Amino acid sequence: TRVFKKASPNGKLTVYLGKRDFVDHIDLVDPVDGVVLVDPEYLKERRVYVTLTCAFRYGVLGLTFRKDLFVANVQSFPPAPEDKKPLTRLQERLIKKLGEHAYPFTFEIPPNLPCSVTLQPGPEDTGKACGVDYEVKAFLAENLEEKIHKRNSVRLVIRKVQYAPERPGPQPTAETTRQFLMSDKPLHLEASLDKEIYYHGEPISVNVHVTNNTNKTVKKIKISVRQYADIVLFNTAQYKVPVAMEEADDTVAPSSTFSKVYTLTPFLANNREKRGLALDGKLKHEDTNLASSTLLREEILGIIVSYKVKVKLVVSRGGLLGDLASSDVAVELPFTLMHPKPK
Amino acid sequence: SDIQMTQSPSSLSASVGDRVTITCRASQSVSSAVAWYQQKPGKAPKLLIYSASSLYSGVPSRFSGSRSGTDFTLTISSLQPEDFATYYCQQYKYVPVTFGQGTKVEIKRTVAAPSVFIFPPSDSQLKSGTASVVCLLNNFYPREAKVQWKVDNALQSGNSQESVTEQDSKDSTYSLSSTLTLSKADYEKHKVYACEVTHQGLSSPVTKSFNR
Amino acid sequence: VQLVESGGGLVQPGGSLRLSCAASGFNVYSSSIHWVRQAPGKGLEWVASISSYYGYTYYADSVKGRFTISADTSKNTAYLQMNSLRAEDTAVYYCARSRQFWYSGLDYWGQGTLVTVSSASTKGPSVFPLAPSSKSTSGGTAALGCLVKDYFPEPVTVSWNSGALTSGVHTFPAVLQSSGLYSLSSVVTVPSSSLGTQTYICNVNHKPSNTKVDKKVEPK
Amino acid sequence: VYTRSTGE
Repeated sequence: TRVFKKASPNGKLTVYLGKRDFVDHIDLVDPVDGVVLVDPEYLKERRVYVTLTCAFRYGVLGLTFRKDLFVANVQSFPPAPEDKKPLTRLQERLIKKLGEHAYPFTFEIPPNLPCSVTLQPGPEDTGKACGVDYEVKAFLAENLEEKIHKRNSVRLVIRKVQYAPERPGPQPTAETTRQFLMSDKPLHLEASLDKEIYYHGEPISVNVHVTNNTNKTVKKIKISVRQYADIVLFNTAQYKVPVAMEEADDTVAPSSTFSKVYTLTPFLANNREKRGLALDGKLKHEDTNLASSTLLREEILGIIVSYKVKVKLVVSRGGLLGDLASSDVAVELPFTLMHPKPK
Repeated sequence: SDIQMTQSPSSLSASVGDRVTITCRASQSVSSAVAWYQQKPGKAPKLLIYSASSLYSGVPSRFSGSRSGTDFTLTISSLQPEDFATYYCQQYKYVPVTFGQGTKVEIKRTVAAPSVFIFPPSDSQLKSGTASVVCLLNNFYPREAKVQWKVDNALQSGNSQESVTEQDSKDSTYSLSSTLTLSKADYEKHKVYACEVTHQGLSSPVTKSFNR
Repeated sequence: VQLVESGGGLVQPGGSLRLSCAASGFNVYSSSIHWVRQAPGKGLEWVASISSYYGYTYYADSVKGRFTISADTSKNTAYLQMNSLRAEDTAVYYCARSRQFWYSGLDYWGQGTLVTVSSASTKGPSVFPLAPSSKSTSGGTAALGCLVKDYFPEPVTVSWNSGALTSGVHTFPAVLQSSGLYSLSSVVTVPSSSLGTQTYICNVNHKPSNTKVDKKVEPK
Repeated sequence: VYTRSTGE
């Protein structure tokens, strides 16, 4: 087995980790365990710290800022007498190879923390990846008040990720009935998806059934896969952006039924102009898929992403009320979009 | 200016049930992004191991993988009748992806000597205006051989194309076809055509010469 | 799940040929359609790749500026458009499958259609029998043979007695020659006592030029 | 900037 390592600009400090991606199982998260190699030759400040930081990065010309959401600090050197932690198997392997000079560090990620999400940049952006990202920074100083010198430190980007649940949810199904006043005639819309859990790049099948017992006519049927992003930092923000769509000219005449299966597949190639779109966290600048739906058990910081399919019937009423009163009929179907658990 | 792979084995040969190992040294570190493949002759390849050591589904338990820096390995616990094909080493960290040269894993058989037979040109070929002699070997192991024609009691080279068939799945033997391609006029003149074979099973070269 | 290749054939150097592979059980966006180039006994050489989910095309440096890789996402097909073909580009091109998220190697391949590039033109095989002489018979067993020579295209399938005779047969791989025409020899071993009383033939076939052969071997 | 791997 191999492990990751990164050194400070002048080499005096070297971090070691076992993996970059840490899985959030909701009930627990994979711990961030590692070691920091320090030589006595370059050990003058005589205090080495390690910090885990969950930060929201945001932007005029490529300038960015990091607001901390969760920060945790561990004093690797010296080992204070009032804190003795047992080493992980990964850590004890690392000391066995490196020696005493390697000082361990172990962070526990609490639940209800945001996952690593990167907001899509435009072609005219040169700054670092904006969004929510985790980061492990090891440095040495005389005390925590001292200003850390960029060369006496090292930072490594890590990600907090989730994977598809083992048990699939119930089949997403939804109904709605629009009843008009001119006559006692209902316009019924029923829609359903093939399954509850979908993987990225996989097709979504929307079964649509319309029972039009009214005098009006359905001119167009609009299907769309829409990404819901809830961003809770200061106050509140949120938006819906359609990662897939189809505008069928299928018509439902009065006093007639209609039934058709629409198949949509959300992918990034046709969404590269939608700046701010939620994507799965980027290590540095790697191309990543549409952000996976984050699952929360029972107002949580960071970017919370979900997905819904909207089926809208465009109706032309006319008659008594003319075109003043809208007669459109829509329904929505929530679903999960994330990657399978790597075996 | 591209990463190249160096499969160290060139023509591995082992008996059934043996533990065989194949190693490929990456020119520069490609990390654990290494895959191994199995390709039967006349068939498309199959995937065995991915990420260096992660066995793929639909692959036997015997297969397994490891890493030693630039040296990546492929180990089979017990060799099986199905597992007798040319294997490959790949890297997919940096584009373009590259493969190894190929290792001719084959069955181990007792050293049987070839049965050389020479065949004279047909009446149909010689009227067409061309001349060609076929020297044929059969049921021999190992596959290595060094046949060279001798015409008019003089060695002739540079005009002898050779072809070899795949190892038979039942008796585990090879065959070889040598062809002395020449014009019609050359055949009639200095007509002392012959083929001389040299093989491990044969203590002495056995020449099969034809006159008329 | 299956992959089907078509569009392979002989094309003069500097010409154009197009290839496509069907996809079954794989979603275009959930996978990436690689291509490979293995000439006979030369090894695998990746030529091109297409990522439908990220809309990226990748080409081999030699291939760059010549082949174009595309994909009709509805019909689930990938079309490698080869332009300005060199004679060196003669190979069996396979179409592979990869996990879009994330790369897992080439876990499935199609059989792969045969691509040929040469100035020589398609020619029918000239079959001349190799009569079993006294030299041929040794150890109580004799050997028939048919020689297929002067055909250029690579595909030739030969079966004795139209496939009824599959014992002792040895079909040698074809080899390209100074002329450029491919030459292949096929021989069988049949007991001598049966030799003479019974007659055996070689069913040579060459689809490019449409030439069935029923030549029969008689001892010399 | 580059991050490298090593044995364990």
